[PDB]
Amino acid sequence: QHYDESLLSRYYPESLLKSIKLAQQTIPEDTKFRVSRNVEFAPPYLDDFTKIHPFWDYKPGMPHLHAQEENNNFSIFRWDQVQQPLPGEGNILPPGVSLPKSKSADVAAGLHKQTGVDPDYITRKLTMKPLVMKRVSNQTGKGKIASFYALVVVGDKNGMVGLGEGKSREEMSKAIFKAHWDAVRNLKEIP
Amino acid sequence: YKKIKTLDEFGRSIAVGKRKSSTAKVFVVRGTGEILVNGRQLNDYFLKMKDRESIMYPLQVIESVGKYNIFATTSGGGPTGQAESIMHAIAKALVVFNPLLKSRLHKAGVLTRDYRHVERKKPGKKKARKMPTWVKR
Amino acid sequence: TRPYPVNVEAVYYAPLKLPIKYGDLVADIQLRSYDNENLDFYSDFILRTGYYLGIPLTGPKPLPTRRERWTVIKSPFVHAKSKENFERHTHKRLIRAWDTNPEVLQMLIAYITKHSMAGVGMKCNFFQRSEISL
Amino acid sequence: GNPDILKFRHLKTLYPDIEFVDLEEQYRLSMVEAKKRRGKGAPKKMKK
Amino acid sequence: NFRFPIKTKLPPGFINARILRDNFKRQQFKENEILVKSLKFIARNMNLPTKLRLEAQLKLNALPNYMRSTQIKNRCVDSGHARFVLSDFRLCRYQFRENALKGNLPGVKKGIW
Amino acid sequence: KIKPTAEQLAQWEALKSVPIPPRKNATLDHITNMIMRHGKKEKAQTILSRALYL
Amino acid sequence: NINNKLQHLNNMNNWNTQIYNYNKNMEIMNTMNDKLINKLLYKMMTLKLNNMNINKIIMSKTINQHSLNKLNIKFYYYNNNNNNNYYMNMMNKLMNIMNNNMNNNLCNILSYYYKKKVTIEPIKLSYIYLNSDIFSKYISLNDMDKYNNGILTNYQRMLNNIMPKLNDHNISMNYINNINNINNNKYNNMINLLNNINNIYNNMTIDNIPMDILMYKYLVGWSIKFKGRLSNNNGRTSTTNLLNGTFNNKKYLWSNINNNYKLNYIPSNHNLYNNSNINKNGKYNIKVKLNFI
Amino acid sequence: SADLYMHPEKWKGLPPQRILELYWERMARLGSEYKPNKDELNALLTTSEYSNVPVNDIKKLYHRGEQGAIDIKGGNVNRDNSLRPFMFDELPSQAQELVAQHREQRFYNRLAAYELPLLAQYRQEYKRPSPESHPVTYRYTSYVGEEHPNSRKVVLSVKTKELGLEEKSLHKFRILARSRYDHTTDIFKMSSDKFEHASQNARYLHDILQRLLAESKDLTEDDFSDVPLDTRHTIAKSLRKKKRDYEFPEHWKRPEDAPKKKFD
RNA sequence: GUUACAGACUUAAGCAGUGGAGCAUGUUAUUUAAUUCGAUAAUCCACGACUAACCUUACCAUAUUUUGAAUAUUAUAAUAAUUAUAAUUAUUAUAUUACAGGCGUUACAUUGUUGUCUUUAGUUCGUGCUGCAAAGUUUUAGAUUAAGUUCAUAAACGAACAAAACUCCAUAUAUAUAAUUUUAAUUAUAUAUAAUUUUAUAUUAUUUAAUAUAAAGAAAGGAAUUAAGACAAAUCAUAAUGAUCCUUAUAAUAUGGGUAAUAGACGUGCUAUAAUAAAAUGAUAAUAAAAUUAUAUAAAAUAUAUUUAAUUAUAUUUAAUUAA
Repeated sequence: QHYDESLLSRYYPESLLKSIKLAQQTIPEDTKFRVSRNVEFAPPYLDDFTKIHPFWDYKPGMPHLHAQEENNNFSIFRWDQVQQPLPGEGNILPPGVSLPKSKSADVAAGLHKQTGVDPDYITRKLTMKPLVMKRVSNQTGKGKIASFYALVVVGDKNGMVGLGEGKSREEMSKAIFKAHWDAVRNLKEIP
Repeated sequence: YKKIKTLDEFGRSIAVGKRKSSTAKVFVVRGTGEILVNGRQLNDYFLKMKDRESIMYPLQVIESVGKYNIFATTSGGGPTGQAESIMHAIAKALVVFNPLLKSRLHKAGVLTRDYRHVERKKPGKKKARKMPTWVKR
Repeated sequence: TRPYPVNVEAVYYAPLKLPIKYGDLVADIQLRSYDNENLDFYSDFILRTGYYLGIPLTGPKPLPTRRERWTVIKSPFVHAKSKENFERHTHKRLIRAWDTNPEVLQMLIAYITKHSMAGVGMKCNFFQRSEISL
Repeated sequence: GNPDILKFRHLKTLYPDIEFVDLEEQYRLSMVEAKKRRGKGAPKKMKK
Repeated sequence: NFRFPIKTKLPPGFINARILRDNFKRQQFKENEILVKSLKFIARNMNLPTKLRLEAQLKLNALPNYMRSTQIKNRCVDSGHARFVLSDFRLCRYQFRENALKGNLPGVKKGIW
Repeated sequence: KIKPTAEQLAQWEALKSVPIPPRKNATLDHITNMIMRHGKKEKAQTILSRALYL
Repeated sequence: NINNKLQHLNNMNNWNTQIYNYNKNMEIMNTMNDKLINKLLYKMMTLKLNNMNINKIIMSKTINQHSLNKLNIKFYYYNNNNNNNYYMNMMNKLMNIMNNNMNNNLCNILSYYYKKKVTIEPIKLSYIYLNSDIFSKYISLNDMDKYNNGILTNYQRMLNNIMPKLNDHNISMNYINNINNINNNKYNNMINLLNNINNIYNNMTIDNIPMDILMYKYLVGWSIKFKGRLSNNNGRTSTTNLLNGTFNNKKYLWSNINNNYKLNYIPSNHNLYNNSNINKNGKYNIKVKLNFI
Repeated sequence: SADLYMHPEKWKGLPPQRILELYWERMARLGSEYKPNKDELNALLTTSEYSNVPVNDIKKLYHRGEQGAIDIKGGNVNRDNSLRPFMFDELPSQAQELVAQHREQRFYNRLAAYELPLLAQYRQEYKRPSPESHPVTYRYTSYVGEEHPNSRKVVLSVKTKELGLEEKSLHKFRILARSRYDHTTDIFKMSSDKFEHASQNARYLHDILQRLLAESKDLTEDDFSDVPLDTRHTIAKSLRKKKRDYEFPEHWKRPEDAPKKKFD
């Protein structure tokens, strides 16, 4: 299908045409692909690599194996920002995720997303004051296991109290967070 | 919603039966039943009668011992394993033969490769699963 | 629609080979790596390099692999009743160069080098012929 | 004994502007200083 | 002067007193190996007279210990260990496993076969 | 879709009958192998055979 | 039907030092220089700006890439507006001591060690959590006190609070579906011709394929353990693990792609390392493992 | 120009884009041989408007630099941000390696589309020397990037008949060649591994073969015809060789049994 | 000295052995100048050690060294030098100090990595719920698996490290490669598919599983992976490091010695005690895989031991090959 120089000059790069003259000169009329099987040498896609694509192709002026330049006439002065930022729009946002007392801030947010209680009330109009912070334990056969029972009373000093318990085997504060939860969850108006 | 095997220019069927480590290549042909294992007589090559009996067995399950000339060529392994690989190949080249009766051929099991091979030396036992002595007191 | 100017599609297609008019060998290319990937890949570029270099090359004849092995104890002290085996397969590929000329074959070797891969080693025994005395 | 390395430190006759830090050396010096402080350093060598 | 009779550079990478001793012997024997070979050929060629030969056998016995390779032991270049020392990686039954498993040794992993 | 010749069919019928033949004899084998020792099977089989010969 | 060369990692990458030498004994020497070289390069990650601060440039283990043609030792680097622009700072100057500085630079002196073409190629990163080894490093160097005793609740939380619990099952399904769609499109185009490459698979180009095919990319689940003398009041050990997300690729569970093992002992997707640092209490080892789908 | 950085005076009359990185070229190519210049600083003052950075701030970066940047910051510290929550767009280091392999493949495809066809051209018609008239083949050893000592080895393999010795001389050569000559192949093969450069080894083999030819083609001292040719080496070699001299019997070859060509 | 299951070499078989002899070993006890040090139920005992003549080596005797193996400081003088003996920098050379070192002790101060329960199927996490609470549920009435495997029921709903699976060897086929002189095409690989087998009938059971039968296929294994925890298990002698102890000696070197000592005791092997077993001999060389060979293998012959010859063991000379 060796085309004519004129049309070849109308669809491909310029000073890379002599190569295409030598391309049509040697290659024959073979139409049998007769591939060597799973060559995996050719790219998964195609459109002629005439144009260098950032990230997909190596940085044009960068020291990398196969630089094919020279250890002198490089062109990478300053190295702060990633040399190749992601292509296309930019985010790999797994389709389905949105670009992402403070302990209390979470305690509330979770319940807001769950129970419906208003976040602001929990973070600014309540006070969690721990009451009993012990360390119970269970005689598992895999070794005496310990834990952190915690009763953290949280209430708005206006007319709403709730006693919440809690428990963890990792950290006492972790159980306190859980306990803030069980209490903001169990708020009850005190006549 | 949502290759066929045939005989050669000389009209013979060749199959590579495989076992232990042998690749018994075997040329089976329609001439009167004589054997040649590895360029010499059958009794000269396989001294143990069992090996010979095993080799015969594919021709014995069919009533065709005496019908088919067999030219076996073995390599690798020992004698019994070689004989078994030869037998197998006969079943693989019989693939080209008795097409319908090949059902019985794969049945008797003459077309079932024997994975039965040599286990590796477990990085701790004397051989493979031969544990060395274990003490106590 | 814009087609695939030979060279372009040639990469997609299998490496084009050539004829051996007199069956006269000149060199060999036993590329060896501990990894099959670059080997077969680099090899294709070599097979390709030659077609354009007009040097009837053969196939990357797959010579056998070398299973170097070493067993050691898996602990820092005593505890030898338990051990581990380690291995380093050395892959090998042969690209014999057939009918050619004494000079051109320098390029294939020279050019194939200036764009080498990572982990692939090349050895090139050259088989020359002359008279029976100089 | 193939001789041809840049023993960590090495770096101060060629690249001058950059004020490098050898971390292991610094740690050792800090340990020595601590030993000196708490009376657990090391008696002097008889200069014989 | 220098701890070793003859001044020697220091082995790059891990340095150990036993490694220094072995390294010293390696450096000395490397140069003396030519002399070692010369004089031993002398002593062993019957085609010679006994005296010339003897003179030589004797000098050898006098040659310093560092002028020997039997004295050089294979020692892990990384951990300075002279036991279970594989020479393919010049390491040891542990630093190997460690480097091989960690991947420090390219093309060296586990024999899952 | 190629077909089985009568020659072939004959046998399929012919053979159909005759049971698959015995590849081994039980009593003998159990006994030949209850004599074998170190994978010394041939020496073992020779024994039974010759004894039985006499 | 085939693992795109882009998807599956190369066994070469599995080996930290990538080099093959028929002169085997010689190659042993080659690798030897590599690791020692790695150490020297490492020590050169320190910084100074007048008894002010030491901006440790975090570095990945030398991914030595030796290949006749030349040497391409490479490592990923990490560190902390209208100023950094008109004046290059340490890090950029480090890039300089590497290759940009004509002859007085590193790569140059480096050539006198491997008799070939030394080209250093560092790679910047924006997430100390992207490289398992680097992750352990930062945690083992910068943090220190922030955990020497307990794991500061928020510090621990911040650690547990990085990626949005990327749903591996959903991510796997979408990726698998994308691969099927691409294959089906090529199959249909091929059938359209089966009844020139232009039509051989039109609509497939540097757009719907080069990145949708990339697999390892989403830190699905990450586990970081502080093991060693990390308790001021407890001489004993204090191994504290921070298991997050899951450690399995569901693509392999139901797709042509099959899990491969780096060095045939650890799955390719599973990357893990521990930076052993000596605490005032005593030396410790912070093991960090990332699933990274 | 490439050396323009060495001339900060020539940086005058340059677009903000230009001087921009040329300032850097100076700072990238004179790690310690960097020389300050007013024209160099003046170039920074011209690039001040764009980038919206005060002429004083850029001049401060020219002098104090990092200290000047901290002064502009006012001592401001970078609130520890390293640990940033998953925000997508990040390129995983493993995925970066995959991209590098893809870019390497692109470069290889580029070579397949350029350095393969364009750089090369029509193959050169070989001379091709006939072996009967031109035997004495030479084998040379070479290792790329490897200093393997085997490279110094040279191998000369030539059939005794190819040399052209006549009966008496032909037999004498074989007697002189001994093990080196393989009678089964009728080829005389020898190797040289004694000198540093292989070139010296190649000349060595040439001289050895010439010597053998001279002695063999002159039975004045001894014809060696009485001497029986030694083949013990080849006998042991043949034992090592494993070939199949047995083929399917010709009488067993039955074409009538083989099916005839079947038309489609 | 508990009702019932299941698993594996756990036991019962079966085969080969140990305990009995001699030797080789590793060890205890003991001796000695020293017999370095470590492991000592299962998980110590041909274990750290893949090789102890010297070296290795750590130990003993005898002599000998003191900024020493570094790093950083203070000064004087020889060596390459960009220019042109006119500035200069490093190499160092002599020294000084904080120290450099320790196989010294603490694995009951740690890292790291292993051992055993362990191919065992368990152990958790978020939220939810029951009990005041420890805790329970999830982690299942009932079946089922090899498996917390899987179904149904169920205050649980999901998830995790494990299980399984992918993985590696291996097997069947198929494609590509090898100009069939690197020849083994009966192969070697790179790839692709394949099975954790399926289809059908008949008994049973209760909507559909098991047992037999056939029929389709080549259909069959091994390895790796040994979770959490516990044993304060083993390692401070692979390395590394805290703490603590010495710097004219617990640090470094040379020579010789020792690790090889032996009343007894143990463990593991080897070789044994002869005929359902041992030795010569078998050149048209009956028949293999895996592995090695630029810190080299070393073929043919050639000489001797020896009279023929062969075999066996050495010596002479190195052919070829740096590896299908």
